[PDB]
Amino acid sequence: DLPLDPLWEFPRDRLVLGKPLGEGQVVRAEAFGMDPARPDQASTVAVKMLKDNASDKDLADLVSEMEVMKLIGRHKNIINLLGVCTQEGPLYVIVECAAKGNLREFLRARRPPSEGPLSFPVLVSCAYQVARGMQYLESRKCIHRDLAARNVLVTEDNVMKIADFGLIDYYKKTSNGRLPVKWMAPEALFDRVYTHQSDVWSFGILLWEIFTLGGSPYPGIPVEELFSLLREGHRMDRPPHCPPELYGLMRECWHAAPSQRPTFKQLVEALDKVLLAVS
Ligand SMILES: */C=C\C(=O)N[C@H]1COC[C@H]1Nc1ncc2cc(-c3c(Cl)c(OC)cc(OC)c3Cl)c(=O)n(C)c2n1
Repeated sequence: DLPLDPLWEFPRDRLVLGKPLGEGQVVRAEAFGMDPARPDQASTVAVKMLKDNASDKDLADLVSEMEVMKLIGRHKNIINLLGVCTQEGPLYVIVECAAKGNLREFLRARRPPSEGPLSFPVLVSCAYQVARGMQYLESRKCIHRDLAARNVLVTEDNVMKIADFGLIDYYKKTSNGRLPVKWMAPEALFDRVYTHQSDVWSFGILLWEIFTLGGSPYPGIPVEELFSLLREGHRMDRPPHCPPELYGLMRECWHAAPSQRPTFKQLVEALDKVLLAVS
């Protein structure tokens, strides 16, 4: 069915499929000897596969996702491709499994009922890692198109990993009540133009999500009211307990002209300066 890539082929009999993670469909699995330095050791991985009644187009999209991940290469702040099963059975695409779920849920669960465990330098470090991940993806000509705290995964060691960059319906409200239009740069929403600078805008919204501990952007504003506010050049206010250093960066990400927004490289440098100063 598919060509053999000996660089990425992982033996399917060395995978123990487990619990479903989402719906292609994703399952948790145990892989033996995924690390060449540890030949028989188990690791927990995430495996993407086709549904039972998948079409030839669904196969194409999954193969395409796999190929893009191969080309992008490896980085500590992205969900990495670990292996593939293409021979003598169904197509499996094996990636890193982050134990602590998406960043939005990670932040919300740590809201204090009092001081929370996520102090200011931890929140800056979180933002810094996301910017480092985006800087890597940009250097690999990857435009995310939906960067948000829900699309960042958190490992057992609290390492931030950009998810779902290997590719949506912006107007459909998700089961968790997310409206993706709220992360769209104006040139993407109004003019269908997606660039690395439109991801910079989305990064600004993600910065706002971090400093509100997973708040929902433009709080209590319906989508129809959002369009008019964006046309007037309205921007979210400085949220509670957010210092001007961080709100200033959010405002820079939200400059109307994409050429006036900082680059992912400048955001990495700016967040590193904040972290060195406070810590
Ligand atoms: C690690 C065990 C575990 O149960 N973790 C869960 C806690 O939150 C949800 C889940 N963690 C998790 N970690 C990584 C995921 C990766 C993907 C994913 C896949 Cl399968 C592919 O396949 C090509 C591509 C991706 O991005 C390019 C991603 Cl992000 C995933 O779909 N899920 C659900 C993951 N879940």
